[PDB]
Amino acid sequence: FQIPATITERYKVGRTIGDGNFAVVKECVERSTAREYALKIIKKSKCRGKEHMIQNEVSILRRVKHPNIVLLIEEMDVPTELYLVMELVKGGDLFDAITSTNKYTERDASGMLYNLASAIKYLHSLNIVHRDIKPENLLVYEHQDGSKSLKLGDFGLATIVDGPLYTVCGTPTYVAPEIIAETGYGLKVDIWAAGVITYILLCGFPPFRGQEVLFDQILMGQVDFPSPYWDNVSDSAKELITMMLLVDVDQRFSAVQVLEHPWVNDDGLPENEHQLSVAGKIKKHFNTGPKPNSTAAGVSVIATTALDKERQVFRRRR
Repeated sequence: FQIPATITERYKVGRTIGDGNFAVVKECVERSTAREYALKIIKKSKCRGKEHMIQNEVSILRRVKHPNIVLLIEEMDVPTELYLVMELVKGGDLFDAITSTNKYTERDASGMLYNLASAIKYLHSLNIVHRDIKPENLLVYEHQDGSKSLKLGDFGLATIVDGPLYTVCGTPTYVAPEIIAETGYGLKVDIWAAGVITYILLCGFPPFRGQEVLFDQILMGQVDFPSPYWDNVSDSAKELITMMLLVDVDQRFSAVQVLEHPWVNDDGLPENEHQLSVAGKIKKHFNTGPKPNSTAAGVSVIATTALDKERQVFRRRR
């Protein structure tokens, strides 16, 4: 790679941190600020014929400015490659945000859902559906006071909604019913995914576990709060998740209605005295990504592109 002068003059590019089928990720420290970013290099020879899938992702990243999102800092376009300076979030993913968190309570989970719901609200205001909201795409941004804020990344499936979508995209665990049914879906699939995540935040395992049995569970949308894991969980929290996981799209909460819900709106409702023994269930059901502040932390989100995306949901044909 012959990095353009414009980049190397203001950024000191270092080692290759990550790699992909269509993208390479390198170290990238801004010289003036000494702030650490990620230099995403896309070989244009690989994206030919499918320019739109890359270009549509970038044009979205170009527009979205929100603290709870992995932002595109700068882009340098040359005939042979596309350069993208991306935010390098090193605090680990959502599962690490639970594990690393001692004295983990309902206030912590509610705080994370606020960051998530806020980001979704911002996207939906621009008529952008993410379609890939999952713990692996929620990186942790650690502040100087020790507090944490989530940042939604991987816009490889993101798209503008002009009407009902029908492409069966997404991870089976977090996919909404209307996607599975192929009856037409829109923005509120992000709410469903966020609802699945919220359920995991409070007990450490998905609401729908069941492959075909899983799809049937999602389609029916019957949320169970089994004992004793949900006994000491607030009813307001269980009420919220119920409204986020409604099969009826119109009844299902919007991003606003989630943020306006007491358990999210009022920062006094969430329990902060009694902890949530969730760490045990996370390891049992989910994988563990790169260690926080490791070399490969938050790199996977940047290493991937829209061309790396594939269908995963396959019902037994009716």
